[PDB]
Order: sequence, then C-alpha cells, then structure tokens
Amino acid sequence: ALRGLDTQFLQDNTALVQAYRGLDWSDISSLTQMVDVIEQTVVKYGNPNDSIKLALETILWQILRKYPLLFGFWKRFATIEYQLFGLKKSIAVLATSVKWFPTSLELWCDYLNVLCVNNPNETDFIRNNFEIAKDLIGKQFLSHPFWDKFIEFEVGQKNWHNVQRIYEYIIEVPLHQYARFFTSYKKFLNEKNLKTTRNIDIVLRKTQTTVNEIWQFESKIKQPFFNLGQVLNDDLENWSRYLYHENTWMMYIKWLTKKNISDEVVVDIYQKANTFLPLDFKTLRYDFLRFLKRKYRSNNTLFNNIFNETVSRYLKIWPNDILLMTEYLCMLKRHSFKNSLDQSPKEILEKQTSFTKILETSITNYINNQIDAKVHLQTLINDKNLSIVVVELIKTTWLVLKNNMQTRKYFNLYQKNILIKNSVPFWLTYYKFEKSNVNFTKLNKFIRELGVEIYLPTTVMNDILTDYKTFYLTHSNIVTYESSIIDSNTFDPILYPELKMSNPKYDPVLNTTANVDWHKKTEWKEAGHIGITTERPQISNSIIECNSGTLIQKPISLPNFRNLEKINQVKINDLYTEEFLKE
Amino acid sequence: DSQSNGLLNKELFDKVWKRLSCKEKKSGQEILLNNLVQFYSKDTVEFVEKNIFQKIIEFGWEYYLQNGMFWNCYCRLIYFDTSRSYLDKRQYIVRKIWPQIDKKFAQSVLPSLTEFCESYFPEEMDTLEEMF
Amino acid sequence: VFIGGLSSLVTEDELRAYFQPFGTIVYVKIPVGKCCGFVQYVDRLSAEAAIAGMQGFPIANSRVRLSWGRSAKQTALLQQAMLSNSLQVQQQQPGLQQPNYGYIPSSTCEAPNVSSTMLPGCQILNYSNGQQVIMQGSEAVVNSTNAMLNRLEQGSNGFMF
Repeated sequence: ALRGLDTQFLQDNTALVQAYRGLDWSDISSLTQMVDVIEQTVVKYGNPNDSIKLALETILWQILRKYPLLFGFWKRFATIEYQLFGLKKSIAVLATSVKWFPTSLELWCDYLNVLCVNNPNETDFIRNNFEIAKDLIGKQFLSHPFWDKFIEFEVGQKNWHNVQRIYEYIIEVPLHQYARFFTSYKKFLNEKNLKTTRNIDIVLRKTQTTVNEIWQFESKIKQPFFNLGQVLNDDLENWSRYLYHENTWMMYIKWLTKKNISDEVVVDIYQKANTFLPLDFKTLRYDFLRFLKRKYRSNNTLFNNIFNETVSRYLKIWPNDILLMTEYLCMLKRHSFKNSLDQSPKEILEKQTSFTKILETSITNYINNQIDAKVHLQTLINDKNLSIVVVELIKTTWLVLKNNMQTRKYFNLYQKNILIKNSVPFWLTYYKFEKSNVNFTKLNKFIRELGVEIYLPTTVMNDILTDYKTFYLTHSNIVTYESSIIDSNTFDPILYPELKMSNPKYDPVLNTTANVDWHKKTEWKEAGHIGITTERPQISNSIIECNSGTLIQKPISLPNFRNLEKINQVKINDLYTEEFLKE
Repeated sequence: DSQSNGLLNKELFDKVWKRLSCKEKKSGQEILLNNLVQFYSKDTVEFVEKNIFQKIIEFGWEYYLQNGMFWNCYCRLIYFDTSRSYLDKRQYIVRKIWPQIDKKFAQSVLPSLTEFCESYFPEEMDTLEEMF
Repeated sequence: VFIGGLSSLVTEDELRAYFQPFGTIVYVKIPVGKCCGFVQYVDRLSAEAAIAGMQGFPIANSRVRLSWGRSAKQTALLQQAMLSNSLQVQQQQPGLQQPNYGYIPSSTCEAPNVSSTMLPGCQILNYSNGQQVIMQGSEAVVNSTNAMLNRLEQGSNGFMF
C-alpha cells in the first residue's frame, strides 16, 4: 500500500540505471517491473505516467511505447500532456503512419478538445497536417476549433484569417457566427474558470483541490445542458476528479439521464467511475446495479453481460454482502428463461424444474469442495452468501411446485449444516412456512429453542417473538393453549415471549440448588459495578433476615466471616488492552 | 380445517371495518391490514377478497389505492393460498390485480409493488415495467 | 462497549442488529480484519444491559467475550503511546450536564407534527439514529410495528440482514 515507497523504489532503481550509466538491463527491467506493479495497484498521476513514457521512448521500443500510452490515458482523462506526447510520438511511425497519427489526434480531440487549456492539442494537430500539403483538412481543423470556446480563441481566429490567404472567408457569415457563439460561451465560462484559477493551489488544502469551485462548475454545466452538454459535463467531471469526492460522480449519474445521452456513453462512465472511485465507498456502485436492471427494458444481451461481470468484480471486493447474490440470482432466473405466461402449462414448469436441478446441484458442490467453471454460479458462491441460494431452492420448491414433503425433507438436511444453522433468511422462511401450514406444535419448538441453540440476532429475535405473539393470540384458542403448558417447564406462548424479548439467554430453570451455589457466581461478584470481579466480604451466618422477636429465645452465635482478606483486592481482565492494543 | 374464525367474525370485523373507514385520521391502518392477510386457506381467502379487498376497490377510497403497502398485501394474500396451483396464482394476480391500479398512482405504488415482484416473480418482471 | 473475539465473517450491519434493542447507538467502528470491534451507546445503563445481555453469546459460531473499551480517537492516543511507552494519560467521556427532565434512559425512537402534553408518563425527548426528536406515544408503536412487519418480508427474501 505504500504509494510513497513504490515512488522511492522507482526513483532509486531509475537512478542506478542512470548513474551506473549502463542500461543495466537488470536495473532497466527492475524499474519497468516496479512501474508495472505500482500501476496495477494505483491509478498514477500524469507526472508519473509522463516519466515512465519518457524512459521507454529513450530506450526506444515503439510497439510497447504505444501500449503504455494506451494504459496511461485510461487513468486520468485530463492527460492532455500525455495525449500531446502520444501525438508527437506516433508522428514518428511507418506505413499505417498517416492514419494512426490522425486516429490519436482525433481521440485526444474527443477527450480533451473541449477543455479551456486544450488549444495546444489543436495547434499540434494543425502543425502535422500543414506539414503535409492538406489545405482542406487544415481548414476543417481551424473551423472546428473556432466553434469551441477556447482560451486564446481570438488569437487563433486572427491566425486563420492571415494563413487563409488562400480562401479566408468563403462563407464569412457561418464561420464568424459560430466564433461569435464560441466567444459568448467563453465569456460565460470565464467566470467559473477564474473562480477555479484563483484558488487551485497545492497548500495540502481544499484550495489545491478547489473542490467547492469544481462543485459550482459541475452544477452550472449540468443545468446549462446546451447539447455540447453531453461532452462538457463529462469533461468538467474528469477535470474535477483529477484533483476523491464521490458526490461529484454521484451528481454526474443524474445529469446523463436528464440530458438523454445514449446507453453507450452512459455505461462507459460508470464502468470507469467504479475503478476510479475508491473501494469501500459503495454509493455509485449499488446505483449502477439498479441501472442495468432498468436498461434491460430494452432487451440487450450486452446489458445482461455487463451485469454478470459487475457482480463478479463487486463480489470479490465485497464478499460478505448478501444483497449482491440476491440481485444476481434474480437475473439468472429472469434472463435465462423468460416465460411470461404465453406458453403451454407443461413448458413453463420445466423451466422452473430445470431451475431447481441447476440450483440443487450448485450448492451440493459448494459444500463438498468442488468448483465447476461451466456454471457461473460456482465462481460466485461464497460461504457468507451460500444461505440465500439455499433459501431460494426452498422458496421455489414449496411455492412453485406446491411440494411440501420435498421441502420438509430439505429443511432437515440443511438445518445441521454449519454454514446455514445461523442464517437470518433461512429461519424466517422456516417461520413463514410454519406459519402458513397452520401448526403451532412445530412452531412453539422454534421459539423456545431460539436463544438456546438457533442463534439469530437480537433485532430479529424480537421480530419473531413480537409477531408470533400477535399470531398466536389471533389464530389459537384457549383449548389449544391449555394443553401446550405441560408444566415440567414454565413455558407459555403468551407470556414467555414478553419475558424472553430483549434477553437472548433467558432460561426458565426452577431449582433448589441455585440457592446452595449462590455467592460464587460472576453476577454476585461484579454486582453494583459491572466488569470488575471483586471479592466482597460478608458475614457467613447473617442475622438480618431473622426478626428480633424470634432471636430472643436462644443467644446469638458469633459471626463467622468469609473472604475477609480481600477487602482491597480488586481484579480486572483488561480485555481491550491485551487483545486490541497488543494484537 | 378447524381454523378458529379469528379476525373474521361479525363482532370484531365490523369494529375493524369501522376502523378502516376513517382512512386518514385513525393512523393504524396498514398494520391492521397486514394481519388480515394471515389466513392461508380456501374459504378465508374468498372471504377477505370479497369482504374487504373488493369493497375497498368498489367504494374506491383514494388513500388506500395510492399506498403501495396495500397492493403488496393484496398480492401476498393470493400467492400464499394453499388452494391455488402456481398457474392460476400467476394468472389471477398478473391478469386481473395488476391492471386494476391507475397509471397516476403507479408512480408511488411501484417501489413497494416491485419488491413483491422482484422477490417472488422474477420471470414476469418485464411485464410489470411496460404497464407503467 | 468493546466486543472481543468476533468471527470476522460478520458485517457491521449484522452486528448492529445484535445491539440495536438494548438502546440507542452512537456507533463508532469495526476495524478491518482484527476480529474485534466496538460499539457505543448514549446511556451507560443501556451498555450494562448489553454486557450482561450478550456475554458468551455465539455470533456466527464463535463465543463472544465483551467488556469496557475506549473510542476511536482515544485509541490512536493510546497506540501512539503503547509503542513509545511515555505517559498513557486518559481523558474521560464528557458529562451530559444533569438534570435533563425529558429524557428517559434506555429507550428508542424507532422511526421518524407533534404537540404533546409533556406529562411524566410519556417519553417527551429522545435520540434519532444525531438529532433530538420529540416522541409521539401513539405514533411510536405504529412506526415500530410498521418496520417490524416490513423486516420480515425483506429479511425472508435476503434484502436486509
């Protein structure tokens, strides 16, 4: 994780290549190895990328230099420096040259050509095509830049109206009108670019980030959805991200839908924004799952396969989260079958019975330690997420097939399994099944065994006991009730749930030996003060229970003490210090 | 099936129906409504369909139809009935119950109504969306 | 409350479902991969009901041992000192500044106009999951029982946990 150390490792391996003076083809391949390793952790700034690009160019490996520039560009879109580099290189190419260099200029132009400081890209492009003979392509580039609000746009206008000694203003009207639009927009934007330029300052501070003025800019490019909108809003978001406030991307999520830009432009943002924004934040992540289910309305198998892969990336980064496996198994039921009740009755039941037989043999392999790369469910099935996969088997078998005896058989097998004895959704489905099939005999045994062995959380433990009380009072009668209190144990479905409400380990235990073993328990020792197991002194044969009318018969026996030495001995097992501060 | 005619008795149900009629002020409506679902049999579903879930449509009070907790409970009354097979239970809900909602209410009802569909009916999740 | 010896197969939102019912929580953290987090209530009474409540209570098949322990900021003031064994001078939690007449301890506003009688029987003031709300005695039980039936249908289909 030490980003600072991989920087220092790079700078010293780099300086021992440079100051042992050789290639050190060792020290070269070690610098390239640590630069690959750090890149694969960490998104790198355009200064890091530029130094790497510089060195590979200096040891000249043209095709690998092209691949490294590709990588460079995909972590941090205001890399107009790295585009400009990539364009000066590729202009030393060969025979696909002419159209390769046109390609990276055209791609750089669509990523950075609308940025207030993007003029050097347009100038670079123009230089190249003028260094051909290409008067029509040069004029098209002039005309394009003139219709965008760019910093020295006025100087560029002047330049094109002396350079075009050849046909200057063939249509005076159109070019000077789109320039006039341009310079209106550059004046509007000039307020915001100046409120950016007049804090943007490395102070280890929010002026460095200019985050407040970036938020102001983003808002005023969203609201002004002036069609150059679609590209302007993405450009301002990336220029803001380059100085990791995730609400900037979570404001951009809303703008694309309101503006109405196509599914190809929108999905490539969130695919990129998931990798760009840090792990563990999880706000643009879960929204993107909601988008893919919503964009499925226009049925695309493209949209299916984005969802199957976004889960498989999120499941590895967040393995404990159960929401993901519920969303995945939904789409697996949905996009694999798609019945819609316009079929034969015998056809649809096979589509569910296949969904049983696939799901049944999927869990049997995640418990016997067997992975099948064909079935995509086996790559995702996790011991945190194995529960709900078992649940939906039970939920399909009981509701869809109307099959009880197979359902009840499946409870007995999966009750004793260690991964799913302690599961919220398993037992509540057992609760919902045992509620519907009316019986209380099986259901009373559920709740009396709820703190003792079937270990749910205390917020759910109240949830059954509050609900089961209301249900028992509503559906049962006294004759049902009176036979259920056998009175070996004091258990009663009316009164027991109120007593066992917030207490998990409440036990109705009547005994006379509880009187005998008293004074040696931790409740007695840590009495008025909790945690601290002191040994309180006391008189063994206390007179204070007996009345003064009954004492006068025989004389009072002297006081037998106990534990009288430990009046000052106070012991504490400092469980915080020795297991957290000491590890 | 020896089911004690619980919340369904002329003495209590009229107290409940008088409670439901207040609609906006009595302030414990849906919690009372959610416990009317709990019958899970042939006779009692046909009762609670006709005697509350049909009459609430016929009178057509505005408050109850915009609250998606109502439509969610009306679906769960039908789906968990032991009398129906899967076919008619998938029919009776999707063919008749889903269309009886208004298109203006389908804004605020959809969130609670999707959650029933997203969990029990993944197969017919598309036919939900096109309707609204 | 320090909670030692966790399974580390458990999220914070499942741990929050063990310690919600004992009172209102001003939760602080669960550190990454250490197998031992910590929880913080607003009443002391609520905490001691939680310690005596869940001692040796298995969370995901692992008996849990729990006791008193400091917050996150004071931890860093300890972990800077434990390596440098200099002083280790503690600072106590801040007082509530008694007496507050409204607040009843160990009580929850279960979900979010109220012009109450302000009588002693009812709970006037309360804590939201940090804003001081006025609990309506009628509206409390309907909102607690609202989320009670909502949780059984979401919990059965795996959405909430």
